[PDB]
Amino acid sequence: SGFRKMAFPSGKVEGCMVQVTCGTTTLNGLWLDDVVYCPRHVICTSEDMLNPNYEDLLIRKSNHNFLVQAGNVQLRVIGHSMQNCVLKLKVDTANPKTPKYKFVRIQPGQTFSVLACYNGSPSGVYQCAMRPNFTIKGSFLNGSCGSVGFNIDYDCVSFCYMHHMELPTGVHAGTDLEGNFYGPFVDRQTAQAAGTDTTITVNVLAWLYAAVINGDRWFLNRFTTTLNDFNLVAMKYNYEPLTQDHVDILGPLSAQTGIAVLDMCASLKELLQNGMNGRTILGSALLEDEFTPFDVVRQCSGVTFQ
Amino acid sequence: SGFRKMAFPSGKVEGCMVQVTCGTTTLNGLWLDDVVYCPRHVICTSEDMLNPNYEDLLIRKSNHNFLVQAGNVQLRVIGHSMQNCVLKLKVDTANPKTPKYKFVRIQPGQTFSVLACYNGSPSGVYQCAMRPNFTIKGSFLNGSCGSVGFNIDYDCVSFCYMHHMELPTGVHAGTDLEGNFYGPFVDRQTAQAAGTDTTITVNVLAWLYAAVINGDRWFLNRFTTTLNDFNLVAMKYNYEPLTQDHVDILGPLSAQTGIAVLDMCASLKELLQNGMNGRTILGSALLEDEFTPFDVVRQCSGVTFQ
Ligand SMILES: NC(=O)c1cc(N2CC2)c([N+](=O)[O-])cc1[N+](=O)[O-]
Ligand SMILES: NC(=O)c1cc(N2CC2)c([N+](=O)[O-])cc1[N+](=O)[O-]
Ligand SMILES: [Cl-]
Ligand SMILES: [Cl-]
Repeated sequence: SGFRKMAFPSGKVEGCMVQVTCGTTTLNGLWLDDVVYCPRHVICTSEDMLNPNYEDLLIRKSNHNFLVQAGNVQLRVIGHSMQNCVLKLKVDTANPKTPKYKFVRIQPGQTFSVLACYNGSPSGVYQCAMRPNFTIKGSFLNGSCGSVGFNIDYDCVSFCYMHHMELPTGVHAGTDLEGNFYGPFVDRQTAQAAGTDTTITVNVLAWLYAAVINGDRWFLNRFTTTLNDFNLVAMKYNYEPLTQDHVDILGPLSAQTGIAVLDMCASLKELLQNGMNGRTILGSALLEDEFTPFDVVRQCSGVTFQ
Repeated sequence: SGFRKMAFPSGKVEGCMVQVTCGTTTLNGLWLDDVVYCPRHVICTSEDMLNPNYEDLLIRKSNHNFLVQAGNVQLRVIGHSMQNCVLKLKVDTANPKTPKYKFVRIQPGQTFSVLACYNGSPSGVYQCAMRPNFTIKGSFLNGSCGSVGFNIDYDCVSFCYMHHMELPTGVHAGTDLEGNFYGPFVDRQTAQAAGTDTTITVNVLAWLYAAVINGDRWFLNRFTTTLNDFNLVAMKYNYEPLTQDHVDILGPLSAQTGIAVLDMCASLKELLQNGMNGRTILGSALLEDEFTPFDVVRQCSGVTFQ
């Protein structure tokens, strides 16, 4: 049946994307009901970014300075406000395409889909994970700020990320939909460096369960281990420590495959110690950590949204 | 800015997906204007599949035997016909959500996005490539037949693939929207094995150009080569032969980076000969071949659709 990095269908989010321009800056906004959400740096000029005082810069702006365009139609802005690092622009029309939705702040290791957009227009969709150092590894060019990340359960879109910037190392940082940055990052041009990019162990294990369900079994072996023994190994390889909560989340996959979680941990431990010796797993030559256990079950069972 | 395997936004296609049931079989259909397209094996029972005579099985079916449901509403079927391996069910209502579209038969090495669906409901979206042996490497469970593959230019959706089956090795086979299978495959349970899965060289090169544009440059070197010399190497590694047409398509990337195509071919040749020695390129430990040169330019320039 196969296993691929899969994004959620994005049509429900495409219908919320709009362009926001303030003065000479144009980026993306998210229109839900009668509010348009966008990064507050829409009010900055490029030289403003080294050390912006957003509250002062915003004093010079009025509702008519924010130009919001939905596809070809212009929205009328009747109010604006700053919430942490996002601006909320109140418009006079509710978006007809607004899906059921929620805003959520995700935890590191959780995955979500990104709908990259430029000037209010979608360009593509891909899957991401909030890394342990709170950056994400995406694909964003200038003008893509304001593109969002989300997850979908049935018919409800949970928005969890809004894109704000690129670090000098090429990774990305952004905020939840309440405007709070994931991690320590700030919306200004300063020295901000990311911390260790540790591997999300529980996802690697889930992906090894997906591999076995799909026929890639060469890495299975005769050993087992314990959580404390496995974790010694994980520390050495900059892997996240595995907890009993993680073992418990892998329980459904453990049950479906008949492979105890600790036995899979023993497989992963040999893989870390000896490498893959030139072989591949689910088409990869390295250990994938951007699938959560929920993702593997979802995809191995065909869940759908409406 | 980063580079990721990215699917096209799928909302324009989500609005075309429907469920089709015939007797005891349920799968997906594609509703464009007033025709619903679906695999003809919707008329088969599981035992029919070993050696189906579709034309005979279809004699026993009338318009009212095909149940088509769009979300929660039922469509009225006023005509049905077989075209190669697809059935076309004429319905009495044009789909309101039909996007501008075209049907195209793609060539091996070209990429497209798949909107996996079950029972007429989207579950996810991912990027694929028509492999040289005409199979695709997807993620499909039972009930996913009828899910389609497509590309989008601006506002026009070009549909290029409809899913029909899984081979015993786990790869997938299907048809264009005219019902002709890609490759030698047939819609019955027989011994069908895929040929060599050769690597699409021109895409690997495009992806090396994307890597350099993104800062991964460790593989660049002091050498050059020729097309005939490079091709000796490609044959040894089961890579597609590179032609002058391929060099020409990489011309725009060659121009933007200042790296002549043959010099990149020399980099790829060392990579094939020596491996990656434990290093990665654009986050991968192997050479990616599912990005076309058009894909790299599109994504490195932020093209959008409306
Ligand atoms: N790549 C960068 O140097 C950069 C760029 C921007 N964008 C505004 C220009 C922002 N930021 O948005 O604050 C911050 C950073 N930074 O490293 O802290
Ligand atoms: N995995 C298979 O053995 C298989 C399954 C199906 N599906 C119908 C059950 C089809 N086919 O659709 O023709 C063909 C094959 N085949 O290998 O040729
Ligand atoms: Cl991917
Ligand atoms: Cl890899």
